[PDB]
Amino acid sequence: DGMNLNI
Amino acid sequence: DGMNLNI
Amino acid sequence: AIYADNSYSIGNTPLVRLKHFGHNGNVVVKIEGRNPSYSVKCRIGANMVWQAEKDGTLTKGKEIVDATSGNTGIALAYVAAARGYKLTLTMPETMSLERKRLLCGLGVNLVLTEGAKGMKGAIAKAEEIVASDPSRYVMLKQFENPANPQIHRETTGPEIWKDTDGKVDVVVAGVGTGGSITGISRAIKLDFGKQITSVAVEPVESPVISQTLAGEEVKPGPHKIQGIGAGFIPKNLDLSIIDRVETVDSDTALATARRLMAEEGILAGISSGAAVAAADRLAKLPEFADKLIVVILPSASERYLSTA
Amino acid sequence: AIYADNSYSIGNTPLVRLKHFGHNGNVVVKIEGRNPSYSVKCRIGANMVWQAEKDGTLTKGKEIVDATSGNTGIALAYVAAARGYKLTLTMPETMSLERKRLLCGLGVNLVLTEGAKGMKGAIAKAEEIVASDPSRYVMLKQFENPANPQIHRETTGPEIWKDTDGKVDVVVAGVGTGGSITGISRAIKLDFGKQITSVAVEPVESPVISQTLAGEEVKPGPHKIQGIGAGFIPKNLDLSIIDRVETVDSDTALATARRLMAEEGILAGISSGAAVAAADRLAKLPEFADKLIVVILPSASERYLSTA
Ligand SMILES: [Cl-]
Ligand SMILES: [Cl-]
Repeated sequence: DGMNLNI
Repeated sequence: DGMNLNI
Repeated sequence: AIYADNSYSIGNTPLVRLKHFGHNGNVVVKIEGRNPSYSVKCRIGANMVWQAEKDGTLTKGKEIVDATSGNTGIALAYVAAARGYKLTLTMPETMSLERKRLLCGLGVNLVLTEGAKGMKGAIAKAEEIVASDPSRYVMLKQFENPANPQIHRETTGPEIWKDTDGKVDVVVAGVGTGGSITGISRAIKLDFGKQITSVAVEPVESPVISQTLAGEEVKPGPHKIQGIGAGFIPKNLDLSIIDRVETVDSDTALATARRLMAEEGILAGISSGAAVAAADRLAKLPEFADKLIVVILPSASERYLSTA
Repeated sequence: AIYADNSYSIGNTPLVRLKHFGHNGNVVVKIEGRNPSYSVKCRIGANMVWQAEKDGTLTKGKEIVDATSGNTGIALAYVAAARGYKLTLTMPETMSLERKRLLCGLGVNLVLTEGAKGMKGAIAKAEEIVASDPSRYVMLKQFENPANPQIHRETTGPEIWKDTDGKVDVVVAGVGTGGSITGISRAIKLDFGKQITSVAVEPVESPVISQTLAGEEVKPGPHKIQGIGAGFIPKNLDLSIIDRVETVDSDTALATARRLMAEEGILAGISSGAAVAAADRLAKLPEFADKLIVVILPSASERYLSTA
């Protein structure tokens, strides 16, 4: 659920 | 009070 | 090839050929979003500040006024910050928090006006601080300032000439101040000497230019084509270099902007949709079949609400 | 000098010298907002699509997948629309209406995932449609795709070399995929042969690169520097060409972005504030006194919420 993975 | 004057 | 500040970085914006508009690719767009501040107004924004400096109506100690919280407000704000001037912008209290925060993010001394008043609650207000110290405040007036079309004549227009190898036949542009079509038109017809066709675009809802040209009664009205359709003849629109006037409604403009995004991959503002729609109309006339038509896309989506 | 579509219009983005940062103007920024789609990811977005075509893993009839609804999601969306491909983007249902409407404005077939799930509720989802027809869907994977740094090596890096007349000493860039610093670094050190200093930037909060390099335990954490700090070593970050690693916290990043707008007149995103802050730190070391430092500003404000 990695938020800062949505680059 | 011309709205479309705010360009 | 490094710029001394963000103001010097204006222009050299790209020409893209449209695929789902015009005929055999005759409709080419100029992308004015590719500027600092992200609007066509970056150009004038720089040069009206440059000019007032050059002729010495602007100096360290003078602070700038206007009531535009549109693209010219953002243009001036960026340039003021780049170049050490503090800016005050008039603007009714009726405005959006996000422009109120875009500008307060840019260091504008925003001067909330009146939601009983609009752009008179603004225009007249700005003047009053211009009044309360006319050696302090200085107001640039994009609608009548020659440094407005001058920049277009010296950058926007030539870039088109050069990109197209002097092939451009037609130029299509929506009118707010008129500076784009005026400067562009003077560059190409006067400095280069090619007899192209200059098309101003205006809303069908507020079609004051056509009405003037036809010797009819001037009758402005509301529309949604933000950035154009002021409701009068700007002193910056040179009616003389204007060959043609096309009208466009808000829905079509609005739909043409959605199409640009979704079909062309081009992040067009609402005015950009207006200008394309009118270029397409010409583009599909056998009379402009073999003619290279260049369209100004003044602004980028994302600044917008064409997203219903 | 006309582009066949919006994808071909990437790059030649400008270099502006900073006035309230560094020392005697040694800190120069590259403005990546001046692209179609308005992010650094426009470049890779074009070329990953170009590449998959060139090697024939993409064709009329194949539809593209990924779960990035960040700058690479917008990049791919614009390119897909320009070039006739339909795009599906995975994305948890937790996302913002305005990106949900930016992308649905761009013609993305958005696939709302799970707010019990995040980027696993996405990453794993995209795969499943890739699974349910692996001759239909094709997924580009920006974190490991060579066409990612390749574009930087062939455009971003050379443009810097050329603009600076091979004067550039240092290059500073935040790391998401790593493709920028990797491509840029390979261009300048390998294709040109100048031994510059490559500084990766990462959040102090999630400092996985430094932790790796120091042979410590890798410990990712939350931050607000949107676009960087993935929480792992991307296969697109060539750890080999990386000379230095600077960490930056969310507040400073955030404050440096506000300063850029308000002091420099430069419409910086949050990642852009991170990269500057770290460049400034180096810039004020006598060891980098006489050194020209170039910083990547990946994105523009307005896409953002650095406006509290
Ligand atoms: Cl003249
Ligand atoms: Cl290599």
